[PDB]
Amino acid sequence: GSTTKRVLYVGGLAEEVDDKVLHAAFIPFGDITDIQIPLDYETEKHRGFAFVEFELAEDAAAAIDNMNESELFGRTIRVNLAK
Repeated sequence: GSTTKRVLYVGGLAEEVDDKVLHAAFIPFGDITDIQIPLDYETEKHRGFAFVEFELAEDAAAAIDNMNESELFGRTIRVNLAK
């Protein structure tokens, strides 16, 4: 309950999306500040998910309401406020 943050999660990506694209893609919805993509140790390869951080907390809501169930690189992505 009560999250109050700006870090969002992207679900439904491909091998074409990255922090670079997320930066440009999510910048209109809100000027991103940080983007982190975790990996494994045995495979060191994600699946297709990342974290988007915005400079403005309210800006994230836009990415949330804009990227949630949207289309990116021909892929359906889902966004939500981290916690």
